[PDB]
Amino acid sequence: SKYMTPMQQKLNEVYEAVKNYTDKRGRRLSAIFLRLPSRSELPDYYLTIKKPMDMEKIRSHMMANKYQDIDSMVEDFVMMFNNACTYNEPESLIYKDALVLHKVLLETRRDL
Ligand SMILES: Cc1n[nH]c2oc(=O)c3ccccc3c12
Repeated sequence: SKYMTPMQQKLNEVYEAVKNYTDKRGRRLSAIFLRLPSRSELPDYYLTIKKPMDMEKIRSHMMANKYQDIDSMVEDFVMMFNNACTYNEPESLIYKDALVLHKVLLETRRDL
């Protein structure tokens, strides 16, 4: 087992910022984003969304050293939040959490 490369460390910092973000009430907005439900459980997502994405897929790719740069991981998160905001309506909580975590993601990015 190798120690994470310098790029994996920067990737991990972006990942953790999104994962660990809590609002003023202590709610961890990433909770619902960690693992997509199954096709059986959320069939309409799978009919609507061309490229499924969850944080577990991203974490696994990160830990495999498969991201070539920071922006490739950012793209996957952006895809995830866009999927969420396409499938769900602006009035839903998951939509608004996505917008908040999308902001958190870009802020973390700007600061690298
Ligand atoms: C539930 C649910 N409902 N709608 C969703 O959109 C998503 O993009 C997503 C991503 C990771 C985990 C769950 C979801 C999701």
